[PDB]
Amino acid sequence: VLMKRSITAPLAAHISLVNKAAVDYFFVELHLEAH
Amino acid sequence: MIHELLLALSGYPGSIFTWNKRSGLQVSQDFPFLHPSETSVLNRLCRLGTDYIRFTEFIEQYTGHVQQQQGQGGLHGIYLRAFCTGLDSV
Amino acid sequence: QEALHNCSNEHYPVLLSLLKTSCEPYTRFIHDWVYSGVFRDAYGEFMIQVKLYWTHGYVVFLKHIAHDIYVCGKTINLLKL
Amino acid sequence: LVHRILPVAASYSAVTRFIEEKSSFEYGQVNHALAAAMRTLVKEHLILVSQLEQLHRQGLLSLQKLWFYIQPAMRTMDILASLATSVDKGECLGGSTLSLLHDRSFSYTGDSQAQELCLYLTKAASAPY
Amino acid sequence: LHGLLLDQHEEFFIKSLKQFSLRVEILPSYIPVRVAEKILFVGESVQMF
Repeated sequence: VLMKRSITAPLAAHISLVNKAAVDYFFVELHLEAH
Repeated sequence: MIHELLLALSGYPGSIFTWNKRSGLQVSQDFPFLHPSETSVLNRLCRLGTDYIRFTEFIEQYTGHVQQQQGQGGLHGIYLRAFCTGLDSV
Repeated sequence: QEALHNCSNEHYPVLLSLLKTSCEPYTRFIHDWVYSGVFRDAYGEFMIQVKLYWTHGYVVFLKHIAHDIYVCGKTINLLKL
Repeated sequence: LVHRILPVAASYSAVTRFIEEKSSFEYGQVNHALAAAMRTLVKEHLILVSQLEQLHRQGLLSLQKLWFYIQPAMRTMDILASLATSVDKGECLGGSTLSLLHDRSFSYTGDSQAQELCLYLTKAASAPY
Repeated sequence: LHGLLLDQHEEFFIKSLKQFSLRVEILPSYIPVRVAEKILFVGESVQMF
């Protein structure tokens, strides 16, 4: 089969890191929890 | 008539060994270069080349012939192509 | 798709050798907009086409990660602010 | 086959003329450094020609060998001659022939035979900048 | 080992929990049903978990 076996892993590993860095940036600086 | 026979049997029909689908390869059977003792031998040797032409035609026809463009498996599919693929090395 | 159609006959290494170097620029495109948020556009052939904070359109490769790339670029651009 | 091997000679005459016509202080330091990195690949071409001569004298070079041998530098000379035409046509000096190399490097990048060339030419041309 | 196949209108003697069964006809006569069930079990189980 021609599919990703070790190229999507270092890619999908980074998508969630980027998401967590944005969501935490909302709370601990802009206080979205306060609203 | 020497080289012509090898040419016909290899799959590039001679002008002496006339390709037919009802009698295969066959010697001319009427010229003065053939005589009854060798006639039987010539008849025997023609059949191998007749089979060889059908083999090579069928292998070329069903191996590497489409990119994925029948649905019958006795004429198309991976197993039949694998049969032709084995056949060339046989 | 021509890999998955025939991966057993002798025409397979030739097709793989073409495809293996034809995917060199497309992988670099994906490695830009995700790691520095630089959108790339060759001639209009990129899989991702060009409030809500989107200036890009979206609506073969693994579609399971294709729509993830669409949001993963704008998050970097949000981190630029 | 002889017809396909002649175009590198015009694509060599164009590369040698850029070093003379565009070596003036009007085009400037960047054009001097640009033509001086154009000179190094011409040096490399002559280095090719010496070893090919040693094979040809003993009859051990043929036109089928020469075709395969000159195909890599055919592309090299094609890029350098096209760049010389473009810098001459727009009368470019300063940063306009430091953007042109940046653009050429992206233009062919799928094989990266030309990308290393244009990257080297920009590295050499941008030091006086 | 994955639960993926690449057939184009053909059979390899196998037809989550989708389009998995074995039929006695397409399975060769010198390969038994016994080992074929073990193969089928591996494919279905790995696909499930």
